[PDB]
Amino acid sequence: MDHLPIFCQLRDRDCLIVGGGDVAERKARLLLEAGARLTVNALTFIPQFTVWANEGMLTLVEGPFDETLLDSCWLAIAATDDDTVNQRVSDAAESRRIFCNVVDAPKAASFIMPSIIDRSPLMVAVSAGGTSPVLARLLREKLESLLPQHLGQVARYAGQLRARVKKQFATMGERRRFWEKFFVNDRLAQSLANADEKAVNATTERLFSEPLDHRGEVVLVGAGPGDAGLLTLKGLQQIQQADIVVYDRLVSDDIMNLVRRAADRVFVGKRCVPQEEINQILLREAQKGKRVVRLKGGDPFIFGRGGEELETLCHAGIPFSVVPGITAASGCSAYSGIPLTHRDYAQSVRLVTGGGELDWENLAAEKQTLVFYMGLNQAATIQEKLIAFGMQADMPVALVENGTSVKQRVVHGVLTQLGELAQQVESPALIIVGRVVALRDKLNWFSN
Amino acid sequence: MDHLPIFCQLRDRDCLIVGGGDVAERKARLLLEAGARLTVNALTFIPQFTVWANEGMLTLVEGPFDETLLDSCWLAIAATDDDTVNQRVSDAAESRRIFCNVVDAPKAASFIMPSIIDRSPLMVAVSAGGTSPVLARLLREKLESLLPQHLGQVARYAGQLRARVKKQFATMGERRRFWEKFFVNDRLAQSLANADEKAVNATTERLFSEPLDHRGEVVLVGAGPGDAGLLTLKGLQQIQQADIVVYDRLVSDDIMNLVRRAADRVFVGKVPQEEINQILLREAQKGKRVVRLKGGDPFIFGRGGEELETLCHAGIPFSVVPGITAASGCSAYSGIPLTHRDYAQSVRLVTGHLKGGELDWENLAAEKQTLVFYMGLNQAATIQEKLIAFGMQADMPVALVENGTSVKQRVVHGVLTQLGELAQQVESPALIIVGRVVALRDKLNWFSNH
Ligand SMILES: Nc1ncnc2c1ncn2[C@@H]1O[C@H](CSCC[C@H](N)C(=O)O)[C@@H](O)[C@H]1O
Ligand SMILES: Nc1ncnc2c1ncn2[C@@H]1O[C@H](CSCC[C@H](N)C(=O)O)[C@@H](O)[C@H]1O
Ligand SMILES: [Cl-]
Ligand SMILES: [Cl-]
Repeated sequence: MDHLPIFCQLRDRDCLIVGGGDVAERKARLLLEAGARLTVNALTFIPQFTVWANEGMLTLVEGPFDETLLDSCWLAIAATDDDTVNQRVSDAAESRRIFCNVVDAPKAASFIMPSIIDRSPLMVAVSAGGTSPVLARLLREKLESLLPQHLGQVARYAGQLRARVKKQFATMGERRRFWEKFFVNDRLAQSLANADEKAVNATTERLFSEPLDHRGEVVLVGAGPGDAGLLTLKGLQQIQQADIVVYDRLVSDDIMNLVRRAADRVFVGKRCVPQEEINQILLREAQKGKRVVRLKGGDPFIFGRGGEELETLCHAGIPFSVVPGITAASGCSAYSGIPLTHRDYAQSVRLVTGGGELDWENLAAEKQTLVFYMGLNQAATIQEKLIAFGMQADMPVALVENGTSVKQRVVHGVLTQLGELAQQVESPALIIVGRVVALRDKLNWFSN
Repeated sequence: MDHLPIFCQLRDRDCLIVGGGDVAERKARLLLEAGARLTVNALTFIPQFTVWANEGMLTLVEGPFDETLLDSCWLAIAATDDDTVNQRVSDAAESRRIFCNVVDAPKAASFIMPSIIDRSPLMVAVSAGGTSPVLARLLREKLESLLPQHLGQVARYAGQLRARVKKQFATMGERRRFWEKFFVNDRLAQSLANADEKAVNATTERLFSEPLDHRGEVVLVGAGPGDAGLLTLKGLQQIQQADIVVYDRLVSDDIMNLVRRAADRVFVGKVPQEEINQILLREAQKGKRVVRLKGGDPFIFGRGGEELETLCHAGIPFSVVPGITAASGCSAYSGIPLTHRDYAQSVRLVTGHLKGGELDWENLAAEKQTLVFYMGLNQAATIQEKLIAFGMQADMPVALVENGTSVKQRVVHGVLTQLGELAQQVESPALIIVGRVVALRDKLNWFSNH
């Protein structure tokens, strides 16, 4: 153990920063966030410091380092470019037994500032003693994605329920299992963050009244179009807490590798499976008291039949929520260099599927970006109908297969080639029609 | 934040523990492992303090509390079962500006001792400030299974290489690129764990020999519509690594809280477009990792294309991270699915703000679609008038979602003949949704009613 981590209470304690540039501004913001009573001593200050000074959030002392500014200080930070000044600061702090950090020389003085993940009152700190700040960042990154943004409010509320938990749950083991489902309960975290004090109370007594091993809910999670980096933080957090994950073929294998190892997996994709068995599967797993994640390709509410699955759950009294995902159109647009809107090119974007028939007159109108989902089989018809209803023959068209994935393929041309272009791709694929398609020559940054 | 975590260097620094029982023993063990010069002042001591005193590892002072023992100290710990004594210690420490922990009273005095995961020199500390020891324990145990034990040897080797990296690589960008490759080479980690110095040396020499991509870059990142949990994993990695983040009014404060503290932030709010272009260009040509952070999705009414065209003209590399557009976010969080079993064949994302141009109202009035108007609040009265005049039924359900996905989300709803009036009950940023799917809110709304 090279350093001892301690969590300091800085509120209304005098602290000194020496320096007044960008580096000192970052440290000053951190200490202000911690509630420090801050003096900043520098030869010159960048504008952010004078702003804070007139707002009375700190004190500025312009001029050379004055060691007597340390006389009632609890922490000192030397944040200048000048090794000689930093050494004067760290020597003066050391003689007064004030913990001191030199930003550009972590091993020079008496404390190191770690990477911080703030979920107050819950806090996580990572440091490798100045050996490995890039590693500390890589870990901080990971932890940021894993810790829900509102976990702190849950932690405060947990403190208030401690006495109730121990009187209800006689044993440490039973308590532990309660806390485990308490700290992952989604409606609790969201009710707390929304100040929905009635929803807090309803979730709170469902947690005390339901059987200890029951934690039944359903979360519809949008997996995005393929690239595992396009999952949301919340979607990752939910699949890390699932007892059961129900997924189909349009959820990428890369996404499924992020699923909690101990979660049961139920594949409902087509290896011809109707929708009602899926609705039933979700119903029964949740009634078992399990935490069910329904993982869907893209966004659950865009041609995903997500509403159909939730209506099944609504009458049965099963709590549910929805985590939106990147729909295929947004993902393919970004990864093929084809923005769905651009300047004057398109006043609107239409997301359309390939009883009833498409309004071909409507689809042919100018100033649109058309995006066809599940439309490959209708591709030759789309070419002839658009041409037959007045869309200009030179209108650019593109097809994007397996968008955002490492096997993405993008074919392109003009509308008179559309039916022939669709031959060269297979599902899952998008058809994009409109002037924005021509922008791919400049904006394609991904590799085909 | 409730506390500021700091990692203190205690070697040869005087510390004091008051108390001589099991609690004091556990804190003493930590301070001794950190190299502190430790005095323990207590009326009685459990036997482990004798063993340590006999080995010369600390000093015992048997007796009541001696305030003067704090005189040379950097830290103090009150670890008695006597709350009156503990408060005398914390008062004496306070007067001397000595950080002090009262073990049985986390909210009193001036520092808390966190739970520690040791991968020395790598260390992770976790605490809930006494509010929930169970949460800290559960987190501590999960982080423990997440951090491989090889990490300590990797970090130790990195520390040994730091002098060489500084001498061989002139710029900050080059050194960062070296470290990013160093810390994810699994073979190097295994070779360190096996004490295989030939393999360590071979991989190391190859790593120092690789060229580094000296170029700055611009990443367009979609922040999503507000809820910080809706940022993508890749988007988070971009803003946790960026040198500069250029952001707008429509990027929520909670998203900005995920931008790493070391990045410079540049607010381009109220700034015309080609002035933003100029900022991105200037910073990227200086070799920085630039993120342009935009509300929602960058390629849906974001002007994301114009920015990228300027960079392509200048030879600057760029990429795009899509985000959750306002339509998808407000859909999920208001309980209004954008499509549903032949309620809606089609979704139309439309701007309500054009460059003498006018929308194709015949087209927008078509049946069996969901209309979503972006920046249409000021035009809501005209939208109602035109949709009615081109045949949309007067009772078509409509909803307006203000600050969708945030804790301040407000939803108002009604029928098309109320759209102009409903719009005066909300302010920007708001989305207008028109379509039969709006009626599904009563059965699918899970978020709140504000
Ligand atoms: N990675 C991908 N690349 C191109 N198209 C995709 C795709 N993933 C899904 N799609 C499209 O979506 C259709 C299935 S409908 C499901 C759509 C999904 N809810 C979403 O939001 O994207 C496929 O036929 C295909 O047209
Ligand atoms: N959180 C939010 N709630 C409601 N509407 C929002 C919103 N965030 C953005 N918008 C809408 O988006 C408009 C700006 S245009 C920018 C849209 C963004 N690129 C996206 O993909 O969503 C605003 O006028 C408002 O209509
Ligand atoms: Cl480090
Ligand atoms: Cl705690």
